[PDB]
Amino acid sequence: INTFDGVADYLQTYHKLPDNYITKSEAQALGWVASKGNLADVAPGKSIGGDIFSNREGKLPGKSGRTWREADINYTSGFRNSDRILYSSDWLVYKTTDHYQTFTKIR
Repeated sequence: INTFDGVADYLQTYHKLPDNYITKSEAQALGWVASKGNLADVAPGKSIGGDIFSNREGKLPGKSGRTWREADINYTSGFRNSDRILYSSDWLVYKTTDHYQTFTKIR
């Protein structure tokens, strides 16, 4: 699962990212090097996902005790693209296709 809907539903049902996701340190550990656009080489079928998203600019709904996490959407190979899914500790789900410039609520 790596589509906006696919993931949004999985998160709604499972309360976690599907098996194809790994955090950046996890990828790092496997030999992922951001500069070389090699994710697909060191970890086929894997996408970067599950790291804490800051929300510095207040673009996402904030609240005490609420935390935001992100995951790469539609990634297949090469450098990372611009689609991301944003999920909260209380399960709101947002999307951006513009490298986090703007967001759209999807759940």
